Amino acid sequence: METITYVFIFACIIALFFFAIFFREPPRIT
Amino acid sequence: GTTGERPFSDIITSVRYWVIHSITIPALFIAGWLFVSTGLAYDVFGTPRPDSYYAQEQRSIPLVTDRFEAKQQVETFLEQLK
Amino acid sequence: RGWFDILDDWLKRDRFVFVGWSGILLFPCAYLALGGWLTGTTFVTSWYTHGLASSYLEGCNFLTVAVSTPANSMGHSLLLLWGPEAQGDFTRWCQLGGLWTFIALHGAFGLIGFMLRQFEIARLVGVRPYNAIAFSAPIAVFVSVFLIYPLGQSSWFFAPSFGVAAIFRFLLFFQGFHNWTLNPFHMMGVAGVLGGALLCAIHGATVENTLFQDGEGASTFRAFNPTQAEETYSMVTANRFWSQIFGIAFSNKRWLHFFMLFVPVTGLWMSAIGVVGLALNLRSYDFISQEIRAAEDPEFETFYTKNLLLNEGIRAWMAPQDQPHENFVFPEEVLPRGNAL
Amino acid sequence: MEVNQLGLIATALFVLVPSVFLIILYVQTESQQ
Amino acid sequence: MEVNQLGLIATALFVLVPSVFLIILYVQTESQ
Amino acid sequence: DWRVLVVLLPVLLAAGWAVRNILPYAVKQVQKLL
Amino acid sequence: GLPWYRVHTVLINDPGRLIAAHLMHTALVAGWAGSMALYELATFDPSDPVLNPMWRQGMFVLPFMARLGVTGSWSGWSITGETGIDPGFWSFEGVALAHIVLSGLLFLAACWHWVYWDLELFRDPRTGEPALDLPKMFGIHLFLAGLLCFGFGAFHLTGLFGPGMWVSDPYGLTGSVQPVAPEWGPDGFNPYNPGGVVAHHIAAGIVGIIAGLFHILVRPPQRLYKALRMGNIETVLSSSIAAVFFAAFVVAGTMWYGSATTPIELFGPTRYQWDSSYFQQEINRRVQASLASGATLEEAWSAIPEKLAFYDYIGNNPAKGGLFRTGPMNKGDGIAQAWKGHAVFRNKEGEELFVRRMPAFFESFPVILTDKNGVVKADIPFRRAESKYSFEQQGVTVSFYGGELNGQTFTDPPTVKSYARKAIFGEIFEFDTETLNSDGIFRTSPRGWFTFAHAVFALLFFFGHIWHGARTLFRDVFSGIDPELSPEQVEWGFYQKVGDVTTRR
Amino acid sequence: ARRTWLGDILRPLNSEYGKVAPGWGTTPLMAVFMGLFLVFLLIILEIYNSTLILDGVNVSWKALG
Amino acid sequence: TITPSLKGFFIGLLSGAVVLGLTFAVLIAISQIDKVQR
Amino acid sequence: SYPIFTVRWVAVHTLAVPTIFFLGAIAAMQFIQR
Amino acid sequence: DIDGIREPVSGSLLYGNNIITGAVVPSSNAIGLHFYPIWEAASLDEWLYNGGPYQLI
Amino acid sequence: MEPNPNRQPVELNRTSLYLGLLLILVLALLFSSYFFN
Amino acid sequence: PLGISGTFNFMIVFQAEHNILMHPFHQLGVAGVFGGALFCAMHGSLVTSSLIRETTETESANYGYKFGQEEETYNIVAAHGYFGRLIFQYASFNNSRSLHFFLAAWPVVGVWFTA
Ligand code: CLA
Ligand code: CLA
Ligand code: CLA
Ligand SMILES: C=Cc1c(C)c2cc3nc(c4c5[nH]c(cc6nc(cc1[nH]2)C(C)=C6CC)c(C)c5C(=O)[C@@H]4C(=O)OC)[C@@H](CCC(=O)OC/C=C(\C)CCC[C@H](C)CCC[C@H](C)CCCC(C)C)[C@@H]3C
Ligand SMILES: CCCCCCCCCCCCCCCC(=O)OC[C@H](COP(=O)(O)OC[C@@H](O)CO)OC(=O)CCCCCCCCCCCCCCC
Ligand SMILES: CC1=C(/C=C/C(C)=C/C=C/C(C)=C/C=C/C=C(C)/C=C/C=C(C)/C=C/C2=C(C)CCCC2(C)C)C(C)(C)CCC1
Ligand SMILES: CC1=C(/C=C/C(C)=C/C=C/C(C)=C/C=C/C=C(C)/C=C/C=C(C)/C=C/C2=C(C)CCCC2(C)C)C(C)(C)CCC1
Ligand SMILES: CCCCCCCCCCCCCCCCCC(=O)O
Ligand SMILES: [Fe+2]
Repeated sequence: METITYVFIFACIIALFFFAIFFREPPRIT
Repeated sequence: GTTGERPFSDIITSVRYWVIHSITIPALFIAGWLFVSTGLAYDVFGTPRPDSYYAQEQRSIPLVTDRFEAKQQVETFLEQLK
Repeated sequence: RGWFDILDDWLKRDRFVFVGWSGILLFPCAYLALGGWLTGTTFVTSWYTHGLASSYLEGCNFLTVAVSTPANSMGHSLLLLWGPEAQGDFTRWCQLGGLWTFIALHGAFGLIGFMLRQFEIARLVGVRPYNAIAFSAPIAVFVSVFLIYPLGQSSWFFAPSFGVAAIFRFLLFFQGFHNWTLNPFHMMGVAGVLGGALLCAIHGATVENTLFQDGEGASTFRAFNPTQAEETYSMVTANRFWSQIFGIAFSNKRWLHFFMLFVPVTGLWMSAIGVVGLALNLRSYDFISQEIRAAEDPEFETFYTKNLLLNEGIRAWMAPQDQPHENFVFPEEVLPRGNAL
Repeated sequence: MEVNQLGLIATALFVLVPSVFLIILYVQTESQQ
Repeated sequence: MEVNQLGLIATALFVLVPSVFLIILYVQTESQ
Repeated sequence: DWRVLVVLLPVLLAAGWAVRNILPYAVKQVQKLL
Repeated sequence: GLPWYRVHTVLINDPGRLIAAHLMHTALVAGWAGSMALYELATFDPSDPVLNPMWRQGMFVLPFMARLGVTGSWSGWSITGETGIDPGFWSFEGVALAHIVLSGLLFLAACWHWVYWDLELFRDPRTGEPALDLPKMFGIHLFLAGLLCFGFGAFHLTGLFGPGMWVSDPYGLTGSVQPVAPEWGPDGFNPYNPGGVVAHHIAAGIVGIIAGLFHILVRPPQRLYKALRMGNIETVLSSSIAAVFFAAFVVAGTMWYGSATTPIELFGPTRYQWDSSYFQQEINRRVQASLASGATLEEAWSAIPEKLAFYDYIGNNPAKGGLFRTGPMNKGDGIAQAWKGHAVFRNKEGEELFVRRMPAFFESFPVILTDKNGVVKADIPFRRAESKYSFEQQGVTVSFYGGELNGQTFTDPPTVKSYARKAIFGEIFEFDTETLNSDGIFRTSPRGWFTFAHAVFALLFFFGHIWHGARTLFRDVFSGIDPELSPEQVEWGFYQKVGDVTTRR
Repeated sequence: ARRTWLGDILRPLNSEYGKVAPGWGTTPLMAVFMGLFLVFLLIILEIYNSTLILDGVNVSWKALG
Repeated sequence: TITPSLKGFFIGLLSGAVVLGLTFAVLIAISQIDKVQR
Repeated sequence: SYPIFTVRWVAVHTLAVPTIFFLGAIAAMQFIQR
Repeated sequence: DIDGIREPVSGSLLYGNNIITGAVVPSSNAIGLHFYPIWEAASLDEWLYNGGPYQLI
Repeated sequence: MEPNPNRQPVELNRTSLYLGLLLILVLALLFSSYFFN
Repeated sequence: PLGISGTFNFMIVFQAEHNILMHPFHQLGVAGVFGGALFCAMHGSLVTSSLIRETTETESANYGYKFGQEEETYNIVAAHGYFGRLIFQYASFNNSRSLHFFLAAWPVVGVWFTA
């Protein structure tokens, strides 16, 4: 159960990487 | 800007500056030297001299072990040398 | 227009070194903590508190000199020069460890003084007081390590001594006795310090390599004026660079600089909290599940079990000389050793 | 391994409670637009 | 009583997950 | 004891010498203070 | 909108909803107290305060109820082991119920004050703007604080009209709620003198009353009202936080060193009592006193109360714990059942040997037996090949006097090494490890867990002091410095005095 | 705003917002009490620390009996 | 009754008064001579 | 028209004077034999 | 077997490690500085024993 | 009785979401080993 | 090793075999990394201290800055004037190019040495 927990949190972090790069609030100028 | 103290680069290239400090600077170096060379520094601070870390046939540290008798313990440890 | 306001005027004059009301506390205290360290390190032994030489006068060099903690027998005595231990004898005070409390205490009050100075100058000049705020981090570290930690233990003796190598020994004490690397609060400290040095390097480099051409010459420093209103580098080209290199960039120069405050301050505050627990020997020493399996299963070995053999070595080999008041006698046959070494 | 059984409910809530807080605040920010 | 350990986590998530869904949906209704 | 005058004497002459050399220019500074 | 970290600033000029929030906080805190007690009562074993006191079972609020006089349960037991008693309503159970009722009444009040926020009371009658006369409220609240502080000392603590407080002998053997008389002498400042606790509260009580009187009638000086922004409620938060972390440092220190208000039967021994062999000295004093009047060894040791022998054991040292080793101390070494006896080691020569005790710093420690004179005479060797001092070679034996093994002597080396291993912990106890599935690793006491929490909170609240005080003195630039700050100001030598534009040169 | 019986009664205690004594008012007397209080905290601290040792004051558990 | 450590306390207290008061004497004087002009 | 003795002046010599004195002391020390 | 002494060290989660104690363990001292790609091993079981993944990573 | 004038909308933008999520997930990843012990 | 505890193993054994604490290049690394953490916080505290008022107290100060705005968002002379008085005038920067190069160079160089 602890192995499932460590790997699940890691996988959630990798998923958040994906959204934060490809689905970010785009920076716009002035 | 500036606060109206005299600039450092003016002072230290000044003649009067180097007239005072060519005496003051070495005099302190020599005073500090003598503080050591006379052995006054050993006595002021209580620092063991190379010959006074241990008693001769002795190899235990004179280590303070009481809070309130600590002063007297150091002093007894010293009489173990004279 | 009484004497208070006249003294306030004189303290707050613009001079080469600003004084302020906070300089009354800061300037004697900082001077004296610093003088005490140089005085002890040049002239003062540790023979009677530790069994160590610790001064230049005795043959030590810059790396081995220290003002050392008092003997364990002084408990948490303030070790005032006029108090019952040295009884006003300056020599016995020096020999008994008195300069340690001197330095540490005038240190504590100097750090207050300095931080009040940051408040005081910030109020007079009209800026927000975040530099002071950030300086709470160094204060937390100092008080937690030099004051709170030995107060939970038996005595000042176990605080860090003021010296390069004495601190190194403190670092290694904490590994073997407290297993301090295993502590998450230290780990978050490490991540904040290293995170800071990272952000420092990466931010200086970004600015310096997104500079606008504002002068003709090859030295690009000259083409900055402190009074220009224009930003001197392109936040936009920096954002593109880092978006495409790393996937995310900063986009808000205010967030960026707040983040540079936040990261290292936080990290230090975190390690401080961990030390507070180590004051009580509330260590992050073991993982129970590992010890249970390890004990039952002689084939189970992890880098965790390997590191505690190391700490166990440190303890047994270092303790008699580091804790001489305990008269630890470990005959050869009881010292933990692996094969041949 | 002989790991503590509330480790799991501790870890799950440590994650879920503050995550849900932030999600709630974000979603209702975006429907203000 | 010798009950199921996972019963606590199953009960807690059973409450927590669907409740949070409703709370998310309701608060963003109100703020528009 | 004696070592204390040995040590102290360079610094007395040192502060004697600077005082002589600077005494004129120092009197100006203080009079300007009203 | 507001950032998440500022949602609660909507209360800064809403005295009514500020009150409702303070009521809600006070409800939650008193609800916790009731919930925590009920949980403790449901998991507490009252059946052996010698070897399973509250402090071994991880009880945290029990001891604070007992400290002030709540000693018994409606089930008939009391924490001194007195049985058949009737505590009336102020039992553990009744105290827990009182706080939950309180919690629920406060929650209803909060609803009222959140709804009827716009009370005329909160309005300045001059301007119509909401405002709190902070200086006069301080005198009001101070005067109440002094009344209560006085009453608590004069009536609860004296037993003039109350139970007293927990007092004990120096070795933690005979504690009980007793009325305490005030110590007005200089020994009332002795942390270890309970009568000084009574004096403190009487005298500080009267000073609080006198000072509250002063602060209700005397307006603050103008210099001071401007200096400290006494029309800004956040300056009260800044100073309040400072006073709070001062207090948190004090209570963590008295909990760790020990004082009359942290007796060891409610909280456990301190680490210093192990450092200085405090119970061991006294145990030895008593065995010598027996031997003097010619009591056999068996008899002199049998006279040692098991409760005193249990204090002389490193497993109750609050400095043997770990941050993530959770639960009661009982979860570690187990539930103490019996003192096995005091263990006496001798070599084949008849010399008596002594186990060198483990110090609190060491998770592990070698087994080294010394003679009266400090000279090492046996150990358990790590490397066997050059071993000189082994139990096998030195003929070491263990004899027990007192306890469960009184009169018993073991000679076979694997047994003698076994008790030698436990002897570094001090006195040797029989534990039950099956019941709580104990894993055998020491945990800290409530003395330790309290000190740790309060030392950490104190430090954190110090940064809140710094934050909220910075925010008071610099309110005017919270959002940023003036965009028309001109470089003549922050540059050197334009003004004689820094920031004073009237000192221009 | 809403008037209430209890409010009308407590009314005068929240009526002098803003009011000050002039200049320094009592500030010198405050200062005397602070200094007194610090010495007092000092003695309490140094007693607990056994840096101040008074007659008949045995800063140990052995003072409980 | 009036013990060595209580005599030392008073030596400390006096020493501190002299240092703080002597410091402030000097500060008040300088500030009176050397004033800022408005 | 500069003052000689100022606050700055005192800060410097508060640091500079004992530095040199300590420097001469440490100098002597290199010549100590056991 | 990081140190060549046929004393294998468990680094991975399924073998009783947590996030703190787990590692990819360095390759065997028996290999020293020799290049140990997968195709030099008789099987992946051997390559795993001797620490091949660390060299690859 | 007038409705309360001190209400204010609260905001969490998307970058603040990603940052907080990341902080909580890495915190969880760090402390979990210690909760299972 | 590629693991958290493995890292600690390697740095413990390194110290027994090399006394890296007493090696000067590690000492510069500490100075490089303690130093960069310090200046990180300095630069971020001093910039944050001298932001120009653009917002109200109900809003994050960060909305004072818009991505790609041409004017600076803090006043570096107010910043120079604070830090120069905290220490003394010439121990503070007022060329932002030299300041950021210093930020870049201190930790990079110290980490070169420890490498
Ligand atoms: C403001 C600057 C400052 C501050 C904050 C401190 C702070 C401290 N010093 Mg340091 N010191 C200073 C300046 C300062 N010092 C200076 C300028 C020197 C050079 C002489 C020294 C030299 C020095 C030494 C040599 C020692 C200290 C020590 C100490 C500590 C104990 C002080 C103590 O017990 O106070 C007690 C006294 C007070 C707090 C003063 C109280 C003032 C009250 C308000 C006035 C009372 C009036 C009076 C008694 C009435 C007289 C009546 C008359 C008619 C008889 C403390 C950390 C000791 C230390 O570090 O121990 C390890 C120590 O041994 N100091
Ligand atoms: C001042 C607070 C306080 C104190 C000192 C104690 C002390 C105690 N409690 Mg109580 N308790 C409290 C509050 C407190 N409690 C509260 C608020 C609750 C309700 C949640 C409880 C509920 C409770 C139960 C249900 C039980 C106890 C038990 C116990 C005992 C064991 C404690 C233990 O193992 O902790 C272990 C401590 C830890 C594992 C430390 C946790 C802190 C982590 C490391 C930090 C969290 C991460 C953080 C976010 C850091 C990153 C921030 C960064 C971004 C800045 C002990 C005597 C037990 C007992 O023995 O019962 C009789 C028991 O079963 N307590
Ligand atoms: C009585 C103590 C007290 C009080 C009433 C306040 C009140 C306030 N603070 Mg201060 N503060 C305090 C202590 C206090 N603080 C302490 C000890 C610190 C140091 C940690 C701070 C540091 C601090 C900062 C740094 C800031 C404030 C701010 C504020 C304001 C907005 C807070 C808000 O919306 O939070 C909103 C909080 C949340 C929405 C959730 C946070 C949850 C936290 C992280 C952890 C979980 C808490 C847990 C459930 C309960 C705590 C238990 C424990 C304390 C017993 C408000 C006036 C802000 C401000 O000034 O705005 C102008 C601001 O920026 N506070
Ligand atoms: C060893 C590491 C280290 C050192 C030496 C250090 C040094 C300093 N930091 C300062 C500032 C800061 N530090 C900050 C963040 C950080 N500081 C950190 C780490 C350090 N910071 C870290 C990691 C961070 C990131 C959070 C900030 C944000 C600031 C500032 O604003 C401030 C500054 O001006 O920066 C340029 C200065 C304040 C000096 C002072 O108070 O003068 C007065 C001197 C006094 C009061 C004497 C103190 C006495 C000390 C405490 C005890 C005695 C020490 C002995 C003299 C020396 C013994 C040393 C032996 C062990 C070798 C000073 C240069
Ligand atoms: C590593 C940092 C290097 C940054 C370099 C400079 C940043 C740029 C400065 C902006 C204006 C440009 C001038 C640049 C050029 C510049 O750097 O000039 C260095 C400066 C020159 O001062 P003068 O007035 O002599 O200037 C002559 C020049 O005008 C030549 O043109 O020297 C000093 O400040 C010496 C100070 C030693 C002071 C001795 C110690 C005093 C003790 C004080 C105690 C400390 C305070 C306590 C607080 C707790
Ligand atoms: C303690 C005490 C006190 C005080 C004192 C004092 C305050 C002191 C001071 C002191 C000091 C004030 C000293 C100083 C010294 C110094 C030194 C000794 C220095 C040295 C340095 C050096 C060595 C440097 C060099 C270098 C190098 C090496 C490299 C780089 C470059 C340079 C140049 C930097 C009193 C009386 C109050 C009383 C009590 C006791
Ligand atoms: C309505 C009402 C009622 C009812 C009442 C009730 C039933 C109450 C309850 C209440 C309660 C029952 C409460 C409780 C509370 C709780 C709480 C408040 C808790 C706390 C928590 C905390 C805060 C925690 C935290 C933490 C954690 C979690 C982890 C570790 C760390 C810490 C410690 C931080 C009555 C009948 C009276 C009457 C009528 C009205
Ligand atoms: C906050 C103010 C604190 C400043 C106090 C500094 C005190 C100055 C040190 C004075 C010590 C001189 C006497 C030392 C002991 C003399 C011998 C004796 O006890 O009779
Ligand atoms: Fe920048």
